[PDB]
Amino acid sequence: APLNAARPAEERAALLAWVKERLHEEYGDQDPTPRRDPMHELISTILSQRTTHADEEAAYQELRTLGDWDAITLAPTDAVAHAIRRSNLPESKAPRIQETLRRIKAAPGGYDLDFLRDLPVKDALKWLTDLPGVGVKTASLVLLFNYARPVFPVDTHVHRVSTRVGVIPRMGEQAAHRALLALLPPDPPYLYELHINFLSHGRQVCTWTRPKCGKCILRERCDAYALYGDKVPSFSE
Ligand code: SF4
Ligand SMILES: [Mg+2]
Ligand SMILES: [Mg+2]
Repeated sequence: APLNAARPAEERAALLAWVKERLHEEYGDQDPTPRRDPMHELISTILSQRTTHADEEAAYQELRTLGDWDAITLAPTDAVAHAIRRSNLPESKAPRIQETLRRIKAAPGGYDLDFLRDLPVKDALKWLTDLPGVGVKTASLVLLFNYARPVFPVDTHVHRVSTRVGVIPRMGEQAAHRALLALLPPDPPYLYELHINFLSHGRQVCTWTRPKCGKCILRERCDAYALYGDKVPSFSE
């Protein structure tokens, strides 16, 4: 009996579409994501590096008390750093934010990313990942959620469930963005449902430590259960 992770890409894509159908029945069109507007999502991410959810939201809203975006680009970095002080090491985050805002204003349009809509996917991605503090996961999130482009953001929840099941072998999170997208159709609503359903399943069942495999709708095709049964270890390295 071969593990899922060693199976051909075509077999692993059939597996992932089965996974998506099962998660759709457990969770439907349920959405545990922030669903923010583009500028909010981008800046939030920068503030949300080595930082809890409650502290990032607090850091974002106090940031926005400095003024609108144009005011934050011009506010002295001392003021920006003190406002976001409840996030991860505000000294480093404050310049990345200012520079990101600066580079967005210079783009065609106001503090808005209307051009990412009708741009080649690879090019839209590369433009966001060139912004300081923005990685492929945040760029994929903004492109999928706000502009309905066919990209698939892979957060820790998505990465953990998909790896444990064996839809992909173990690899870095950035490499997993290309690997899973390669198994998926260019169908933005499909990708967004798949994403939010992974978040629900990772938060509720396939948890970082002690997953609840006995309540898991995927257990019968899960590599991790096949290997460890009731003793699936914490998602490591
Ligand atoms: S069987 Fe366990 S490890 Fe596998 S997907 Fe379900 S909860 Fe995660
Ligand atoms: Mg602009
Ligand atoms: Mg970057």
